Amino acid sequence: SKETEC
Amino acid sequence: DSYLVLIRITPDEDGKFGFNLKGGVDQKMPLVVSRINPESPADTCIPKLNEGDQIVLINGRDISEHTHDQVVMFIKASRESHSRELALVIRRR
Ligand code: NA
Ligand code: NA
Repeated sequence: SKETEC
Repeated sequence: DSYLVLIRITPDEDGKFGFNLKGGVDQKMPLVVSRINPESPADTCIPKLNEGDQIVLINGRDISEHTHDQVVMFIKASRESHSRELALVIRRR
């Protein structure tokens, strides 16, 4: 369950 | 009920816009802003990016069939950009 800082 | 917003953001000095993303076609979950870093470019542009915003376009690209990792790359590519600016069309309710 991916979560990426942008 | 729901409406589209065009959001335009320039990265900070570290290269970041100041938001987190979840979802993608691999994630079986639409692609959505999960976090706004307070006082970041994403929080301080007009109109501003909101947690829970659904991403529709990225620099005019329909991203509905792209993976999480692909979309992150699309986001990063817009620092190496022409206006070095990120343009998101989002949907908000
Ligand atoms: Na606003
Ligand atoms: Na766009």
